[PDB]
Amino acid sequence: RGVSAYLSRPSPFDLFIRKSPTITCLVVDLAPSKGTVNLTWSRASGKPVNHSTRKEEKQRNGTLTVTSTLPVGTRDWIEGETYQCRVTHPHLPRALMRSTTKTSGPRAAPEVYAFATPEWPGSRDKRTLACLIQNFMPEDISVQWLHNEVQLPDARHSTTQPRKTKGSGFFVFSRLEVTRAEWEQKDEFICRAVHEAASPSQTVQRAVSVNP
Amino acid sequence: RGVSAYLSRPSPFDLFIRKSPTITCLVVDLAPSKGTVNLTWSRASGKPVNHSTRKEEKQRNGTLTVTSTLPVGTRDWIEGETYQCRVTHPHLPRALMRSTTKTSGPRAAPEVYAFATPEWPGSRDKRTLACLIQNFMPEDISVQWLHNEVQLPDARHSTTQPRKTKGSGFFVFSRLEVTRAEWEQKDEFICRAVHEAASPSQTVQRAVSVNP
Amino acid sequence: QVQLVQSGAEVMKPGSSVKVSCKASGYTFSWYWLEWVRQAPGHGLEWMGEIDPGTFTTNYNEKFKARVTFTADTSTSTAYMELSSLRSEDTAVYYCARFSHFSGSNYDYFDYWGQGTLVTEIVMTQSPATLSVSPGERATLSCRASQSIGTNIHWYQQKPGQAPRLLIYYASESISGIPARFSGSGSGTEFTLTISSLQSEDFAVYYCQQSWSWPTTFGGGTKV
Amino acid sequence: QVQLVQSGAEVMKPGSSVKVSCKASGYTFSWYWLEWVRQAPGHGLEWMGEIDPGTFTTNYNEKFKARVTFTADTSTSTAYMELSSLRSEDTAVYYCARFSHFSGSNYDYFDYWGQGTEIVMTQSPATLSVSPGERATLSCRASQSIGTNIHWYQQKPGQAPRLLIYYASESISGIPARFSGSGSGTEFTLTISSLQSEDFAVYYCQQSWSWPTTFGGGTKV
Ligand SMILES: *[C@@H]1O[C@H](CO)[C@@H](O[C@@H]2O[C@H](CO)[C@@H](O[C@@H]3O[C@H](CO[C@H]4O[C@H](CO)[C@@H](O)[C@H](O)[C@@H]4O)[C@@H](O)[C@H](O[C@H]4O[C@H](CO)[C@@H](O)[C@H](O)[C@@H]4O)[C@@H]3O)[C@H](O)[C@H]2NC(C)=O)[C@H](O)[C@H]1NC(C)=O
Ligand SMILES: *[C@@H]1O[C@H](CO)[C@@H](O[C@@H]2O[C@H](CO)[C@@H](O[C@@H]3O[C@H](CO)[C@@H](O)[C@H](O[C@H]4O[C@H](CO)[C@@H](O)[C@H](O)[C@@H]4O)[C@@H]3O)[C@H](O)[C@H]2NC(C)=O)[C@H](O)[C@H]1NC(C)=O
Repeated sequence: RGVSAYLSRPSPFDLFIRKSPTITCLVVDLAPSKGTVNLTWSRASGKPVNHSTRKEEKQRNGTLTVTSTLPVGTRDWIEGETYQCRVTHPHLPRALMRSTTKTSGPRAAPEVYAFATPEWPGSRDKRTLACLIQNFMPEDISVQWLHNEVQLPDARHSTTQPRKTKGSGFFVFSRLEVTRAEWEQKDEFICRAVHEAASPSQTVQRAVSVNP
Repeated sequence: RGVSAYLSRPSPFDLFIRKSPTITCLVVDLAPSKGTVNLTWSRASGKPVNHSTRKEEKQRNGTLTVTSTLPVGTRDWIEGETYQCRVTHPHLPRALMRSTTKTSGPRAAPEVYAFATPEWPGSRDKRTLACLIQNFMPEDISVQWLHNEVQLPDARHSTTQPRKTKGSGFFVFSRLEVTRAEWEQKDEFICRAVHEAASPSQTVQRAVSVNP
Repeated sequence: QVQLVQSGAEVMKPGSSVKVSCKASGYTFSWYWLEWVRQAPGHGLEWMGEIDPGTFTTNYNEKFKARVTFTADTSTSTAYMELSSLRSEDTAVYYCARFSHFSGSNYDYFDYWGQGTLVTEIVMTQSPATLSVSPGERATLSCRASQSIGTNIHWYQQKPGQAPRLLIYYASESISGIPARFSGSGSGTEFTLTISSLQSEDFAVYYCQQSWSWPTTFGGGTKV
Repeated sequence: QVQLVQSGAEVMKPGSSVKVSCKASGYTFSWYWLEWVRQAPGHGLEWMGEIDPGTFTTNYNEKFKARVTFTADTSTSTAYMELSSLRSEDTAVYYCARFSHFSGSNYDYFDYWGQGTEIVMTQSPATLSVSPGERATLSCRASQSIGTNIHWYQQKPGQAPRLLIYYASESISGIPARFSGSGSGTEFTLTISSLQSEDFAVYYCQQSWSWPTTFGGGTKV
C-alpha cells in the first residue's frame, strides 16, 4: 500500500557492442504532487560518479513516473561495482534507496536458432524469420537482427521477454518481417544474441539463407 | 485504489472440440474484508442460465481473487447471445456489471510453422521444438501439441499470449521439449492451432520430425 | 443488439402533465440503473435523475426534485418519466440512459427519443465552442472542471438528431469499433480530446462527462 | 560485495564503559541508516536503536535511550556504539544492522560480529528440533494488526541473521523455492515444503508497522 520504484540493469548490447551501458532507475504510481522528487546516485567505492540524465513525464492512466539514466563504465560494471539510486519524495517519511550490481550466479552460453519459413501461399511480398535463444543464464540478454551489416531499428523485430525453460535456462523468441526488397537486396540474415555468459566476445550468432 | 474485476471469453479449443465453452467472471485486488462477494449471471435474451461453479482463493501477493465459471452451450455462443456477469460486493455502493459476446471482426486463418532444434552437446536425448502461429484474427486462439495422436498436458509446452503484429494479425510462439523415449516411440510431432477462422473444422496443423 | 426506445415526441401545453416512456431491449432490464438527462436550448444537457428498477429506488437533481416523477414496470421492461408545472423555458429534448457502472457513478449507454415542446457543485467547462470542418487537420477539444475529478470523465459523440455515442470511457480507452484517430488524455482539472485526423464521416457534438461527484454535469459541448 | 565488520569481543564487568565499532564496506556509509539490535541468550531479539550518519541524527529505544550512546565517522566509513550502566543482567550479543528500505520502515541487511560479555508479537511454536522430510510451519501473530509489513530472518548458530522473506510473501534471491511465506492481517505462516538438515537455524519474526520495531521469540530447528 505504498509507492514503489524499480531499477534495471544495463543490457549486454549496450555493454559489449555499443560500449555505453544504460542504467535506468524509475519510480511509478506516484500520486502527482507539487513536491519535487530528487534522484541521486552513488557507487560503493564512494569515489566520483558520472552525471545522470533526468527525464520526468506523466503517464496515461494519470500516475506519475520519473526516470533517471546514468552512464556507467563498462569495466566498472563487469568488475561488480554496486550502484545506488536514491529517491526522496516529501510524501515518503524516510528516504528510499535501491541498489544493483553484477550477478554472480552460474552462466550458461546462449544457444542460437535461426529459422526461415518456406514460401507459403498469400504472402509473396512479406516473409517471416524466427529466432530462438535457449539455455542462457542469467536472464540478461539482448537480441538483434542485422540485414546487410546494418543495425535494424528496435521496432522492426518483435521480441519476447525471457521466460524460464521447462528444463535449464531461459528462452527468447523473436519474429522479424522482411519485405521483398530486403531479401531482393541481400539474402543473408543473421540472428545474433549478446549475453554476459556468451563468448568469445559475448556474441552468439547463427545465419541461414532464406532457402536451405 | 478502487477494486476491479475482469470477465474472460471461451477458448477455441474448449469451444470447437471439447464442446464445452466456459466463461469466467472473476474479481481481483479484493481488499480482504469479512464481507462475502456474490456473483450472479444472466444472458441477454432472458433465456435459461446454467449454474456457475464458484471458487474463491487467496494469492501470493495477499489479494483475494474470486472466480465464477459458467458453462455455455456452443450453439448459444455461435448465435452471438451476450452474457452478463453481475458482481455485488458489500463495500461497493452499487453493483458492478461485465458483459461479453462473440467477436464479429474480420477473421484470418492461422499459419502454423513447426521448427526443430539441432542436437546440442550435453542433451543428446532431449530436443526442443518450436511453433509459430501467424496472421490470425481475431486474437482468440488455443494451441496444442500432439505426439502420436496424444494430447500432452498444457503445462508441458510453454506458450505466449497473442500480441498484435506490426501489420495485420497476431503471432504466438510455443516451445516444447521432447523426451528421448517419446520420439523413440513415435517421431512425427504435430503442432495444432484451434481458432475460429481456421477451417474446415477450426484446426490448422503442421508436423515436424525430431531429426531426419 | 441492445436497443432502448424512448417515446415519440408529444405535444403539450403549459401546465399539462407529460409522460415519457423508456423501453429496454437486448439486456436484462432489472440489473442496470436507468437515468434521465435533459438538453435545453441555451443549457448543456444536465442530470435530471436516475432510477433502479430492481428496488424501485429513486434519485433526483436539485432543480427537478419536486417537479419530476420516475417509475418503472418490470414485466413491460419499460421505465417512465412524468412531470408537471411546465414552463416555456422547459421545452427540451429528453434522453433516457442506462448506467453501466463501477461503484457509484460512471459512463452511460443510451438511445435517443425524447422531445418536449409546449405552446408558448462542480461545473464542466468545454472549449473551444465551435471549429468548422477542415479534413485531414488535427482538431483538439479541451474540457475543464472547477474541482479536480481525477480520471472520472467521459466523452460522448452526438450527431445531430441522434443519441450521444460513448466514445472514450475514463478519458484513456476507446470503446471497440471506434477508429484509432480519436484519442483522449488529461488529468485533474484539465482534459483534452484529440482527433488525430478529422473526417467528414464523423461530425457531431462532443460532450464532457463527470463521474467524480454529484450531481453529474456535462460541458457545453463542441460541434463542428 | 557488501559486508560489515563489527568490533572484536572485549572483557566486561558491571559498571565499565563499552565501545563497539561497526564498519561498512560495499555501500555508501552516509546514505543508509545504521541500526543496533540486542539479542540476549534466552530472549528474542529486541530493538536497541538506530543512527543516520548522513545527518548525524540519532534515535533510541525507550529503555536504552539513556544507557546507550550512538555516533558515526564519515571519513573512514566506520560507525561505533558506546554504552554505559553495564550490568551482567544486560549480558547479550549485539548485532549491528543496516536499513535498506522501501518507504518508512523495512527489513535489514547486516552482518554480526559484536558480542558483549512494546508492540511485540507471539512466536509459535516455540521450538522444534530436526525432523526430516516433513513440512514445517512456523506461526507468528502480532498484538496489533500488521497488514503485510513483516519480515523473516534466519540466523545460523554463530553467524548473522540472514534475511529470508521480505513482507512475508516473496523471498530474497538465492533462497531455495521450498521456503514460502503467506498471511494477512495479524496472522502469518512460513511454510517449508520439505525440511532438510542442510538448513538449520533460528527463525525470527520482524514487525516494522510501528515503533519500536519488534522481533518474535524465534523458532530453532
Ligand atoms: C496479485 O495477484 C493477482 C492474482 O490474480 C494478479 O492478478 C493478475 O493481474 C490482473 C489483475 O491484477 C489480471 O489481468 C487480466 O488478465 C487477463 C489474462 O487472463 C488470461 O490470460 C492468462 C495468462 O496470464 C490465462 O492464465 C487466463 O486463462 C486468461 O485466458 C486479461 O485477459 C485481462 O485483459 C485486460 O488487461 C489487458 C492487459 O493485460 C488489456 O490489454 C485488455 O484490454 C483487458 O482490459 C487482464 O489483463 C490477471 O488475469 C491476473 N492473473 C490471472 C492469472 O488471472 C496481480 O497481477 C498481482 N499483482 C501484484 C502487484 O502482485
Ligand atoms: C498506471 O500508471 C502506469 C501506466 O501509465 C503504470 O506504471 C507501471 O507500473 C508497473 C508497476 O507498478 C510497472 O511494471 C514494472 O515493469 C518493469 C519493466 O521491466 C518490470 O521490470 C517490473 O517488474 C519486474 O521487474 C524485474 C524484471 O524487469 C523482475 O526481476 C521483478 O521481480 C519484477 O517481476 C514492474 O512490473 C510498469 O513498467 C509501469 N508502466 C510503464 C509504462 O513503465 C501503473 O502501474 C498504472 N497503475 C497503477 C495502479 O499505478
